[PDB]
Amino acid sequence: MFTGIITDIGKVDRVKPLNEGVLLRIETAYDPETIELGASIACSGVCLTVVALPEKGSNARWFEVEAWEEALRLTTISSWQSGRKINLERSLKLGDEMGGHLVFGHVDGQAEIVERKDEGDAVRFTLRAPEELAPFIAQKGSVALDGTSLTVNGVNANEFDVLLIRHSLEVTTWGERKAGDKVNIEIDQLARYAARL
Amino acid sequence: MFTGIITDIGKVDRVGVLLRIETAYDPETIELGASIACSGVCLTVEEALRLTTISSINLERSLKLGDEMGGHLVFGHVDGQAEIVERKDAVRFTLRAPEELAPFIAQKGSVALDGTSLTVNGVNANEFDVLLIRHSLEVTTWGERKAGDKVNIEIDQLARYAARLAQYQ
Amino acid sequence: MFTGIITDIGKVDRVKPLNEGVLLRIETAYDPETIELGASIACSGVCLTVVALPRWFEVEAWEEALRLTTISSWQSGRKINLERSLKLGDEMGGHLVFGHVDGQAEIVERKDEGDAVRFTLRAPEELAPFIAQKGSVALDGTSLTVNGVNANEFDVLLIRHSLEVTTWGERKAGDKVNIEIDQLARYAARLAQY
Repeated sequence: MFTGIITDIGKVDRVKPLNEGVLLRIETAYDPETIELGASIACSGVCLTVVALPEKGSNARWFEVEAWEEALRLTTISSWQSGRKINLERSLKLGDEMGGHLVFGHVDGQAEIVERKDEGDAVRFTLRAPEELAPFIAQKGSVALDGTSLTVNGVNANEFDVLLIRHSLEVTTWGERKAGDKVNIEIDQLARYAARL
Repeated sequence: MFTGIITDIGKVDRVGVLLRIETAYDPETIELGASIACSGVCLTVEEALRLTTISSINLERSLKLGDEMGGHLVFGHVDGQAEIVERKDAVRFTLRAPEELAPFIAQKGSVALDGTSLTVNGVNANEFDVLLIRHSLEVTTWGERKAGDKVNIEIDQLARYAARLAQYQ
Repeated sequence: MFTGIITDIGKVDRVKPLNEGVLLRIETAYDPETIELGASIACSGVCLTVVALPRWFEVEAWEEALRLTTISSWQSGRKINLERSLKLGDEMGGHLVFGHVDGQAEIVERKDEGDAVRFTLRAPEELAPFIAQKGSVALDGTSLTVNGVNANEFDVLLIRHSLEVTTWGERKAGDKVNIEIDQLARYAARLAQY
């Protein structure tokens, strides 16, 4: 699992279509020696499996992942092209600190940014959630948006707000986000227990 | 994230505002930027001083992957303060919560008071009771608590999800 | 907190009186090296704290738990449902259980129903409004779906497997079980009463 604390901003280097899937090569600051084949890396909130790493002796820093039919459909990955910057988070190991919330990287769908407002040390983003997810977005609840652990600041029907402190905008893809952008949305464990009920 | 099971009593040495806290915790097991619940307030190693008892302690380390969640899901984001009105020797404490927090307090439901995960015993409007066992009064700041004293209150996040479900429907 | 999915059938080995209060020694299939002092273990739905370890573990049931739950009747040889606390990273299923029981219900009838067994239970009147068809309830710490309600009585259907892997196989008409109302249903009723 993950926490929603982004540790790198990766860059989509290569996009190769597969039968009902895609192969992505992601440029990273992570050391590929510390990455295991088959490890899970959250790519803008999407849990994906590492399928390839640079050969022995190479100085290149990248990893390849595959995204299949369901992920291409539900998530923003269908839109990703070469040059796309994405949030990265490595999987948590037994005993690791968890600074955000419990993030599985099992994206529920997409939310749309409908407004972006500067508020001094933070930017307030207003998003539109899919109607099916809306009853499970509660004020003070933990939400993962492009893999970023955020607190729901306020709700208004299918709309909800999140506050992003300036530093978060610099160290995540949130700095690039604008009205009209789609982001991956994952509801927390508590909202899911309310959602299954 | 926390579970409300207190593992240390911290004595405040020197005192927004920066505070120094003595602990039985091994500093070698602690890193910078890390979160620790100080009487229910999640703190990083103005808004807080206003809502919390900090203006005038129980300790819990953040849950790590694999840790058992023996209490309930405590976030360490305090909602306000509750007042102890009577202490009836396990020891029963009657508290008075702010009007805004009373609908989120239910009989046999969960509450986090000074970071302690407690089961709500009885409820009468904004007044509620908690039963604090002998062991808990010694391993927490609950021993020195009496009528008039103010505690940090964190209502159950599950109650907000129940309210949102009913507000939408 | 717990999931209401029973992981072992424990056997009470020793009951030692205390002021409150009892010390229970429970035989288990759990590896005591995986248990730490102070760990919470749901014992037939009652959240109890581990006080000693060497397979068995020892818990203390205080006054309120002793008197309100079926623990007052537990003697050596008693089989109980066991469940370890949920760990951070584990999935929370459809029904979260906290192990703070509301009281006891009594099995008034047990009847075979093909590949399952239908138990009818009587609930205390204070609990009956919280019990709703299709709702989940923890009975002896086992998460079960309320199949139907009829005033202060309700039914649960237990599939053959659940009878084998929990203490439900040996339950009979007249037995008392611990009952815990669903957490979300209590918040919903508390919010509605406003």
